[PDB]
Amino acid sequence: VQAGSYNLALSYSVGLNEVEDHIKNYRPQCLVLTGPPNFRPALVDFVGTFTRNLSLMICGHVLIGPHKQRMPELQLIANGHTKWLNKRKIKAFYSDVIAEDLRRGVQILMQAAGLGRMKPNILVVGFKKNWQSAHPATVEDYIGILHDAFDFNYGVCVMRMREGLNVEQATTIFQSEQGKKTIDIYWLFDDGGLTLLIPYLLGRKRRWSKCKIRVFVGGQINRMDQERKAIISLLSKFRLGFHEVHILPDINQNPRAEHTKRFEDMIAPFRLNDGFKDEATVNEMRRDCPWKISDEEITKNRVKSLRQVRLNEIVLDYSRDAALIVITLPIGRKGKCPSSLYMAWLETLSQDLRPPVILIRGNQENVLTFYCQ
Amino acid sequence: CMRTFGYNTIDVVPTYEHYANSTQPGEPRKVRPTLADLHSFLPVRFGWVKGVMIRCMLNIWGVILYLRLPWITAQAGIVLTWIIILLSVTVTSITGLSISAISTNGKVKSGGTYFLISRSLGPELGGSIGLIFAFANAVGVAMHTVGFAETVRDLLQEYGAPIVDPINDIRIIAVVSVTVLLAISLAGMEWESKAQVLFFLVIMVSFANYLVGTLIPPSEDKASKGFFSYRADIFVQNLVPDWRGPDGTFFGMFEIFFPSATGILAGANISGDLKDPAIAIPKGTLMAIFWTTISYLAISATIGSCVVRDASGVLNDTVTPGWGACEGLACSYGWNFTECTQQHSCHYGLINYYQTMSMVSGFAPLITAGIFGATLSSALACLVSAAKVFQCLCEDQLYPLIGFFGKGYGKNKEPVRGYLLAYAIAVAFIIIAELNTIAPIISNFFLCSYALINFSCFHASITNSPGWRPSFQYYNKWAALFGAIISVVIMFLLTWWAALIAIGVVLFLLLYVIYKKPEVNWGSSVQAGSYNLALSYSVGLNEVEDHIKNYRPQCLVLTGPPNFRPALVDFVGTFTRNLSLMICGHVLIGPHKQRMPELQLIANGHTKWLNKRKIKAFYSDVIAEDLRRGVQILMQAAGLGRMKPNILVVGFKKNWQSAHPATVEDYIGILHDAFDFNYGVCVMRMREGLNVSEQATTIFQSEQGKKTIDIYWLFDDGGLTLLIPYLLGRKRRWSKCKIRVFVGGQINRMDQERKAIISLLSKFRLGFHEVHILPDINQNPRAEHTKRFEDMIAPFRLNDGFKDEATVNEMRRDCPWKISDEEITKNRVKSLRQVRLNEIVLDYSRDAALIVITLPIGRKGKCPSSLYMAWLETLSQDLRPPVILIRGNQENVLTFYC
Ligand SMILES: Nc1ncnc2c1ncn2[C@@H]1O[C@H](COP(=O)(O)OP(=O)(O)OP(=O)(O)O)[C@@H](O)[C@H]1O
Ligand SMILES: Nc1ncnc2c1ncn2[C@@H]1O[C@H](COP(=O)(O)OP(=O)(O)OP(=O)(O)O)[C@@H](O)[C@H]1O
Ligand SMILES: NS(=O)(=O)c1cc2c(cc1Cl)NCNS2(=O)=O
Repeated sequence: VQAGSYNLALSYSVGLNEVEDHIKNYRPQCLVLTGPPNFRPALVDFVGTFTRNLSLMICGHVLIGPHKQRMPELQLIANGHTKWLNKRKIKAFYSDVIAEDLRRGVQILMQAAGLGRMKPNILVVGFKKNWQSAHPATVEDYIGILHDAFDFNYGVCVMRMREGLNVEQATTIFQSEQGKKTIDIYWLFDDGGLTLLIPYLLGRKRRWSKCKIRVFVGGQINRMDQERKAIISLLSKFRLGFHEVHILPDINQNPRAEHTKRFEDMIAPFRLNDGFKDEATVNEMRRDCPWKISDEEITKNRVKSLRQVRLNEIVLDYSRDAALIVITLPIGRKGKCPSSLYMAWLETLSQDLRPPVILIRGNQENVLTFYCQ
Repeated sequence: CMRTFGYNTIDVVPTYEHYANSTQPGEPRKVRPTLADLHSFLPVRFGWVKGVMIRCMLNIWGVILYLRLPWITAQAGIVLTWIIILLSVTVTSITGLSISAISTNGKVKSGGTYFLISRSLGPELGGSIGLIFAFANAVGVAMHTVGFAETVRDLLQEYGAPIVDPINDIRIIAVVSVTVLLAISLAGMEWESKAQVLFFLVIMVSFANYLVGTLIPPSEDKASKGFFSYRADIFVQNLVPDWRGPDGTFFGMFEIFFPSATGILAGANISGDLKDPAIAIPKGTLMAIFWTTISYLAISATIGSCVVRDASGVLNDTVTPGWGACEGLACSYGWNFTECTQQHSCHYGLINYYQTMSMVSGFAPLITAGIFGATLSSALACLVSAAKVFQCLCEDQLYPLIGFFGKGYGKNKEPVRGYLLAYAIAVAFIIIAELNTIAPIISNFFLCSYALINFSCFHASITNSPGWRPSFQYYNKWAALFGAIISVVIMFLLTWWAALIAIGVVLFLLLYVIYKKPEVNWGSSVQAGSYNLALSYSVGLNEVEDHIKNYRPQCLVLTGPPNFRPALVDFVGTFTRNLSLMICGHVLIGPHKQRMPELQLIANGHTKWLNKRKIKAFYSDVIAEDLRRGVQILMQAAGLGRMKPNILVVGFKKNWQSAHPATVEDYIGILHDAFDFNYGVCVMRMREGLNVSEQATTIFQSEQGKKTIDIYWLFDDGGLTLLIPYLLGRKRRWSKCKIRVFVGGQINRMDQERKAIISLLSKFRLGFHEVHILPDINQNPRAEHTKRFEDMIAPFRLNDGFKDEATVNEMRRDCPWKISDEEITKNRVKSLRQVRLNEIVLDYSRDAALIVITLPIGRKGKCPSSLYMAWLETLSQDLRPPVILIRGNQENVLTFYC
């Protein structure tokens, strides 16, 4: 039995080497950063909901610290984790690596995990709920994980839940049918279509097939009808079957004074308080702490920070009771956006909700097409 | 303030232009910034009514409507006739639902049915179906024009104006009509549409004429022929069947009717001339099917409710009192057909007269015009469909010569060459003038096309790729499968030999296309299905519980660029193919760490090179500062679930003497890391080296002849040292090689004299033809070779005889490769064993195809890396044949065996 299963698996995996890649056949192959899969069952459940027998799903665990690999204990624990995953009826592969820190292990997994064409192209990581009351080095490493994911051409998906992800198996929200609630999609920027593909595949399961999908797109106050018509036409060309389209004409409006003050206080303990010197003469103080923010950087990114804090209000007043909130994840340029600022943006976009909030971002490459080549 | 969202950022908002590959009406096609830009530092068109509904409706309507349907309803009755019509309609409607679903997924271009099938199912089946469809349409035009010519000949003969003879008149009339049709079609699609609309109007007028005639009271002529206007008695009597003649069977009527009304793809074959095909094809096709079905049912019922089955046709057969004995209902209206019924010799009535529908109608010439219009419309539709489908097929370039056709022309790329080819084929088949033995073949070709359409829909639905998002959601994959299966069953039930011919042609064309390996990548359910199968079986393997009963040698071959060292890949693939996983690992030193599109292109090129050598392996490339780190990454993460490597295959670095010692340090470190990861190590050495920098040849690609494979088993590693040569010896290139095992089985393991070696060899079922014992290992080697070894190791000596163990590492802090005097004196006997074993190997295995030796192991810290490399060098040196130094994982590989 095992021999025959291995033979079939190997034959088909090798045969897949001959098949060429096409946009019509694009599949989201997810590398889920779960650690021990029983610690964060919400991530596993959510990813397996839309990945089940549709695309590759890998649960990545990084064993921090130095060790001479091998040993029978590593295999025993890997077998235990695989058994736990199988008991939950989750079609996923468990993969663990040994590295000095989380960033190195994630890099190893993103570089080597997979088999031929069956290799991940999306990174799914949980939100760092405790990023403020923690050593800034950890925050820098987390943002560096995101940066490495982008550097490898991966699509990034950040999952946030109100109570966090770290906890007979545990039961999560994604094991129960959502019902008539709505999946709210905020397609603010063109990333290729990942922001839409993930919710579309999610709604193709029986647990989310009853949810009404709402798409929110930015626009102009004097061209709302035209923008709505154009976006509806685009969605119909994609044949995604999304119900409602809303246009937000006030994303550039200045946010309330209380919320901007809250955002300012959030990054207060990361202010390097040195933004009156040349960038050349400001990296000396960052040599040991490459996470502080310089007043020049804050002055340049003020508009983007305000846009983040205002998008939070827009989401709060629209998606208060949705079953899922999908927001396009903003991109911060390397070297011009300190890890603290990126973390603050991610915290500000998703807050004060009851969030199954997903921040998605494709690699700027089309994953949808209205063509049959 | 209140300006356009996105005016103050590099990121762009979603717009249609970012996804279109067409020509931008305004300026050029805008392109969204690449991820590195944001990241990183520093022509007439037709509507659905005139384009699809009219065309499909005219295609479905044929001559059976006027000349056969009344006969079928007379023979089988109204109920059985409705059953036949409904069965045909279920088949056709399932096919239409499938085509509608397949036709709403992206934007469809010119190519009609062939385009949809090929783009949804792959070039393999698509090309064969396209060729068959084009040929079938080119012959259907001839069949329809022959029907029209036969009708014209019958009319002329009835009028007494024949030209030459019944057979030749058909030839002349058909040739002239087909020429006129060709002229009409070459004038453009506007004139073709005008002609289609004219024929539709003529058919509608014919229907109105028949309906009006069926209501007026019956005249003496009509009455004496069975027509009596709607009567409850006639309707009731005409419900049960009344079979007659050699064809009076249900299957006979079904075979007459079904192939006559199935042409539902007429509208979808001009998809390149529609405005919004995704909106017009489904609606038009389904409406056409519904309306044609309604017309068939209504005609059947009305004709069966008005005409009796038998009628003499003579006006003298009126019923009067005194003479004759009336029989049947016909004698209740004052008509006596008793004599005809008794002798069964009357030529009038629903069952005996073939033109009863024309007699009933108020003007027979209108019925004749309706027949003319139906036949000509079918011929024109077939001509246009064949031309368009063939032009698309030739555009795709799946065949070696048909490429000539397909040259579009002014404005609309009209395939004039395709029109000429179709007209030539139609004329050639008309010249025969006899097609009763060819018509079943064409019908079965159309049925094959229907089955392929249905299977395309079903396969796309079952695969469920994320790109399969049809906007028409009123289909069922199970219904599509039933439609395909029933289409094949009907094809075999009608003209089974014709069905065999059609299936054989389809298979031959598919085999040709598959062998030709077309260079088209459209994205099909077949590729998505291949991915589905791979994922499903990998997950199934993962589900199976871990157990030792399925050991396989899963090799991670460090080849760098695969074309650089093809000997390594060839050797590993020899014993890995069809048995276990093989991964070709390539490490890129690289400045920093990134993966741009160029890296993906290079990886695709390497994979293509690997697949062009018929080698079953995965190419994996990683970025690392040095080779050792890349190998660590590969050994840590490479693989998927249970299909992960457990053997490391690396080449011998013959340049270690002349190179920075840090490089040899890192090489030995790679070996030690593989050992520490519970990997099996396998070092390959050749006198010419592995780096050879179409396909380069390699000694492993050739026959080995009678040369012998020599194994020097010096340590019990679990069986890999013997597993590899055994697996190698099962191939057709190593079969003639005689395997010799020089069993120094267990040096420091209490080896048995003769019993244990033979027992283990038998348990390995290796067919070891010879077993030799070489106990002359501890013997001191010749002084010359000892001096050679001393010379090779001299440069790495640290000269630390008087220095202690505690202080030796001090000067080693920056040069850990250097040897220590105490280390030299400790690894002296074990170092001379290497030279002695080299002596033995050199004297025994000098004409062997392959040499396998146990890989020495160097203990970390107390065995300097340079000394380990020296041992490896001395062990395998001066040997012409390839040398493989192996050391198993200490895990029982005997479980691999049956
Ligand atoms: N050892 C690990 N292997 C793989 N992914 C990890 C590992 N540790 C953390 N992660 C990922 O990083 C994310 C953030 O983890 P982090 O610990 O920084 O925040 P947290 O989960 O709020 O804290 P805690 O783990 O103490 O609950 C998690 O969602 C998880 O997906
Ligand atoms: N970039 C690489 N990726 C993977 N393996 C490598 C790479 N470079 C070298 N190797 C492996 O290390 C071995 C020694 O290579 P090295 O360049 O150190 O010596 P060499 O004599 O140049 O080897 P070769 O004769 O194969 O070129 C090779 O047999 C090869 O298998
Ligand atoms: N012209 S067509 O390709 O649409 C077509 C014609 C006929 C069919 C089927 C099709 Cl798809 N079957 C019945 N004989 S037909 O009218 O020539």
